[PDB]
Amino acid sequence: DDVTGEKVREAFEQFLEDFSVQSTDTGEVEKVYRAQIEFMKIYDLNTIYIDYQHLSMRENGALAMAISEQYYRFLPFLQKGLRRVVRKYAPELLNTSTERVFQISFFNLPTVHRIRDIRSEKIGSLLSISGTVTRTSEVRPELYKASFTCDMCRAIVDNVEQSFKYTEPTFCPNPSCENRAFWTLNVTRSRFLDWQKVRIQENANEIPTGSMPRTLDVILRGDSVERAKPGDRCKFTGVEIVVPDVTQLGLPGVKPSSTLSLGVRDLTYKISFLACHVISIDQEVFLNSLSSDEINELKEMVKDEHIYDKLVRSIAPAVFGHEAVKKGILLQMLGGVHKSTVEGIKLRGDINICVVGDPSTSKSQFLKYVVGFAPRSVYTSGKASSAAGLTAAVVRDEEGGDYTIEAGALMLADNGICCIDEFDKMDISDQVAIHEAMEQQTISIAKAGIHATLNARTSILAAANPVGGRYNRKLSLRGNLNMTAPIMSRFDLFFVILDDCNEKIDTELASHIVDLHMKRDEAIEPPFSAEQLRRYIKYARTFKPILTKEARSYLVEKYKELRKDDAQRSSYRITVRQLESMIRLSEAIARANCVDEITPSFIAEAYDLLRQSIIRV
Amino acid sequence: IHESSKFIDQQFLKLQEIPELVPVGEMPRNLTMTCDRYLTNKVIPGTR
Amino acid sequence: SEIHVRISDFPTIYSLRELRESNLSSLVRVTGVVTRRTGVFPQLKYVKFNCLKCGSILGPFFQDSNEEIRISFCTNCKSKGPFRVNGEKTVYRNYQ
Ligand SMILES: Nc1ncnc2c1ncn2[C@@H]1O[C@H](COP(=O)(O)OP(=O)(O)O)[C@@H](O)[C@H]1O
Ligand SMILES: [Mg+2]
Ligand SMILES: [Zn+2]
Ligand SMILES: [Zn+2]
Repeated sequence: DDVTGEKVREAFEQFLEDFSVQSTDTGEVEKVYRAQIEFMKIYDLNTIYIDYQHLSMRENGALAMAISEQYYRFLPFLQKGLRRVVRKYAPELLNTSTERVFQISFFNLPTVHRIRDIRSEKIGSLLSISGTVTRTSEVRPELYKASFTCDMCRAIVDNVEQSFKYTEPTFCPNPSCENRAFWTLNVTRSRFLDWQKVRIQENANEIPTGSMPRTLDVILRGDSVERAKPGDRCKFTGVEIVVPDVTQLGLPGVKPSSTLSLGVRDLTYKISFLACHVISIDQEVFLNSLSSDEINELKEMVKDEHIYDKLVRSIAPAVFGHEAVKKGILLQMLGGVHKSTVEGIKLRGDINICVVGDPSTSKSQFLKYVVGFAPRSVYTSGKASSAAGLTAAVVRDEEGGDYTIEAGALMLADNGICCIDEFDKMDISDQVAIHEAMEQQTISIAKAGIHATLNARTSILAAANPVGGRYNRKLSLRGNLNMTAPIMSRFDLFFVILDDCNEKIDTELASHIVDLHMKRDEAIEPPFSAEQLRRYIKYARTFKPILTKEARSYLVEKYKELRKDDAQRSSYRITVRQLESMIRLSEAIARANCVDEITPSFIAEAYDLLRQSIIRV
Repeated sequence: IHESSKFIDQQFLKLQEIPELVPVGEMPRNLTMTCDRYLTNKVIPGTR
Repeated sequence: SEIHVRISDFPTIYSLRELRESNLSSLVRVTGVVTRRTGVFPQLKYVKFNCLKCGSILGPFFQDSNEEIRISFCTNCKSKGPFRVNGEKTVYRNYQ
């Protein structure tokens, strides 16, 4: 036995039992831990949230140091201590109704170490790692406690808990056996733990110069499974564990080995991470999540006389001189109402914008600004991307193994804006591929034994230079683009950006740019910060604007005028797709003004946007 | 003793359901068959 | 030879990702879209192992669907060799 382990276990029990602290100004001195024991008993939960600072304040941090430095050995001792604490206080929830496997998920650790910063000395210790979720596995049952049936002296014996390696009971229900031939498991009596292996990439910001993003495989168990999202930045807290590796046998350098009749085992390992706490880095739900400070900010923000213009000027601070493009990007960010018909048709409810313009017109700047600002957004370039990248892909589970689905760019931008930079240079096959998904919002993979139907409700923001690298004055927009007229028809807004030799605008833009290089910040101050914008967009998204009966007429005559005006030759011909687009923009405008009913002003704004977007030859 | 033995011909054909009468969303289903002696080399592939 | 009972209208409905492990050895009602069929395959239902040491075939033993039972010892003559199956006498069941 180990004296230190038992002593630390009982010290942990005592510290938990006598934990004390003042609770704010109200609640007096509240034993937060002991009271939260019954708080989680109310729902009979399985997690006990051990904030690190609590464990750190006591015993001058010696208990925290012992737990962090040698967590793997202490964890069963802490489990026994927690069971004893439940026995002494609040024993009403111990039974599952065998015994619930309570999870001790630490958090609020001092520092978070990157994937590149993982070290071989700190294995067996507790830390936090931050990375991007790229591949996740199924929720496969994992054998934790097993029931074994002895081939000899046959019977059923449970409570033979499973270790990391297979374990079978040496003692038998009939002791005369003492033989372990074919100890057989059974479904109804064995105990299992939920399991999930999530692959994480190194974050882009922390990538070393001239290096590839190092990856890692993270194990999820208990109630923490199925929490991460592919393409969602998340932090993982737990212990570094080693797992057997059969690949690194031909690598240079000597190898660990054993001798016991050769009695030799080839010993290689690769480092993984077992995680306990993972977090992601109705309008009433969003309102409930909203704090009152913001709720009231929102109230004066909502009751502003001119909220549309102030929202427009608050988007894309870096770019100067483009207002209609800012309006379009704002509408795309807000989105639209996804409506389903009784006959099965799923009406499109997101805005797709193709921005064409002369070189050096902040188009790439718009796309870069949108990403990193719009939640669940992906930025890609035209040439360095493929269909397996834009759409979902198929790749092996592990090297020399079966294949699996790979998260594509479109899905990583599901219910988000995907920014496709340099659309024209991107290959025609991948063009068919992106457009095919855009038509039905669903990307299907039918290769290598997988026929999953993968949906992607993504608004596409496309940028492309005119053919020849310069807009032809004579030719139209369709004549200066390499995509087809149906591709024009699918896309909603065409913001053809042009360059002109106007002295005033040149002087003002030069002043703006040299000031932006001058004042690293405060060069231009948008009325609304990122947080306020994000929240407003989130709140507006929750509302679902409804079309009033009166505005339907105004739509009808506006579409009549739109059909009459052209070809009485323009960039895009007038079709019904346009009338759908008129609503698609109207719902976004209504969401912007935080209104619930469509008014003729909204149709006026949408028709203004569509009449300005169309360009005379 | 191979010089005093006697042998027979055996052939493995494969049968697939006629592609005309196939459910639209499903791959065709095939069947493995054997064959012996005078039935061997009686059908070329592509014969109903 | 046998009859079956098909339960309908179970109260609780769980999605595939929500099965977790508590639903183990439990009746569940889930919905989805069918993707792949594996055809119709005969599966052993009433297997009759034969004992060449006895002289003839043994009795029809019910085959558990969890795993394939084996004749390690012949309870009659203690034969270690013959535990094969005769596809003519064996009664099969559909499987997909
Ligand atoms: N209206 C503008 N406002 C702010 N910056 C601009 C503007 N026009 C050009 N620029 C600047 O000049 C550069 C142009 O880059 P950009 O237009 O995004 O490349 P591309 O034309 O290939 O999309 C950027 O640094 C951008 O900030
Ligand atoms: Mg560009
Ligand atoms: Zn035994
Ligand atoms: Zn026998």
